[PDB]
Amino acid sequence: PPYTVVYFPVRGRCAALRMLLADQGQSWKEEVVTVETWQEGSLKASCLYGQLPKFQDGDLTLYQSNTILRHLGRTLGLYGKDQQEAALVDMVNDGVEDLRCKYVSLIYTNYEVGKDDYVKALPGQLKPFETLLSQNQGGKTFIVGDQISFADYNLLDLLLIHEVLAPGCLDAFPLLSAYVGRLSARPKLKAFLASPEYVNLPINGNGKQ
Amino acid sequence: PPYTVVYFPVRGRCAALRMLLADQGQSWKEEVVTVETWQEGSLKASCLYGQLPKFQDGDLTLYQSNTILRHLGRTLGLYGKDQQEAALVDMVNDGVEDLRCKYVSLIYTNYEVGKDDYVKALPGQLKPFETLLSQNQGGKTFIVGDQISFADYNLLDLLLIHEVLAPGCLDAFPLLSAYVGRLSARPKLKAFLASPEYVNLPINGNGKQ
Ligand SMILES: N[C@@H](CCC(=O)N[C@@H](CSCCN(CCCl)c1ccc(CCCC(=O)O)cc1)C(=O)NCC(=O)O)C(=O)O
Ligand SMILES: N[C@@H](CCC(=O)N[C@@H](CSCCN(CCCl)c1ccc(CCCC(=O)O)cc1)C(=O)NCC(=O)O)C(=O)O
Ligand SMILES: [Ca+2]
Ligand SMILES: [Ca+2]
Ligand SMILES: [Cl-]
Ligand SMILES: [Cl-]
Repeated sequence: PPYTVVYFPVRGRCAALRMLLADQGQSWKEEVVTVETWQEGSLKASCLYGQLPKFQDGDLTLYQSNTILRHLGRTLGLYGKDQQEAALVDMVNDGVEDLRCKYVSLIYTNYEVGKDDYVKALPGQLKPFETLLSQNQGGKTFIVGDQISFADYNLLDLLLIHEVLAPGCLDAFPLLSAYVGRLSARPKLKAFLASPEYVNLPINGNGKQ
Repeated sequence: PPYTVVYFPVRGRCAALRMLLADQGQSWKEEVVTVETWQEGSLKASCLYGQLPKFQDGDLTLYQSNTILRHLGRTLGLYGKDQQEAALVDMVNDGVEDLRCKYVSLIYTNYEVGKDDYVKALPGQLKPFETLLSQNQGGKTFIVGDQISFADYNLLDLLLIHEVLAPGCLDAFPLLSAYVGRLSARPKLKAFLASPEYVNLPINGNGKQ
């Protein structure tokens, strides 16, 4: 497992998986796809769904951001202690994914006019993750069970990008707020989040956040 | 039965998990939610993400259609023979989910105006699945490896509904065509697709398909 991440110079759908790799002490290569390389058409045509990210783990080539996360989850032991927890881990991640889709649609298709409506709906969209925490060790460990899972990284990223979109959207949610604090303070992750590798990438591709 | 499906009276996002359960010889209870019951609001408020399907495996309550699929996939041994195969199964399922989201958006939000453009784009959206079949034992077995996985049931449902949307769409895709006929002829699944519990539900909820 030498790891490669093939993606545009943005945080987007590689942010969570980079946080996970960094926090887990994994080494990886960034293969940075410029607008020129994409436009030439060869790489795109070679991608299974015509999209990035693309990921290489030794001879295994993957596509789909959530597939990469589950693969890393499965192979690094970040997927709950048993089948019951693995199911709850999926349920969290599929929740994160649904909101990310709504986030991305707002960003890339309807930012100015749509933002009011999005932000009005946001407390209701965040509340389920507070609920999950309230029911797992009083919100003191992780989103599921007593160890970190790939869903924590993806939820973390969703929370961070939403604090940028709507400053203080976590204020009503003490468990969520504390959780962001705790996970962000994990020493290797902390270092990664403060690094120009992360800080100097835009969240999205169109200047909007 | 240990399993309960809680859903609207439609095939929709439950059609794949039902085929999976039937094909695997499992019993489950259908609990049907009517629009009136839904509009009352109390069931909706109790749902983690304000949506159906809801699934019960004993006291384990799940939301998210793909979470249900992955959970049954793990529990019933339909998730590849190893970690590399599990990753490829996720890759298929995430591709299936992406096209399902586009399909659902056509059906409920843009059917009249959008159908022609959608059908125009469809071969390009299906071809990745033909590609995967072509690279796995000549398309003669499953989507991944040599045993059925949860992603097969999902992919089958996606193919079935697209043959309803655009009859003959699989004429361009010999391996996908043979694949649909082959899985549909599996004796338990054949009986299930023939049965009233399947046939007497509409694909979607608004009269369009
Ligand atoms: N289900 C998939 C979704 C994958 C997905 O949506 N990928 C898209 C979205 S990726 C991020 C958006 N994007 C592509 C816009 Cl077409 C993009 C973002 C930033 C840059 C670079 C701009 C920054 C800079 O130049 O400084 C270029 C493209 C993609 O590949 N788009 C390109 C294409 O389809 O040809 C998954 O989860 O991986
Ligand atoms: N990420 C989730 C997505 C789940 C999802 O989109 N579910 C929706 C869509 S479910 C299918 C469409 N639908 C609900 C739209 Cl109101 C629906 C379909 C058929 C009927 C038939 C009613 C017949 C009767 O009442 O007798 C009614 C509603 C839902 O629960 N909507 C209700 C709501 O948000 O209030 C997953 O993958 O499971
Ligand atoms: Ca590089
Ligand atoms: Ca662990
Ligand atoms: Cl994105
Ligand atoms: Cl649906």
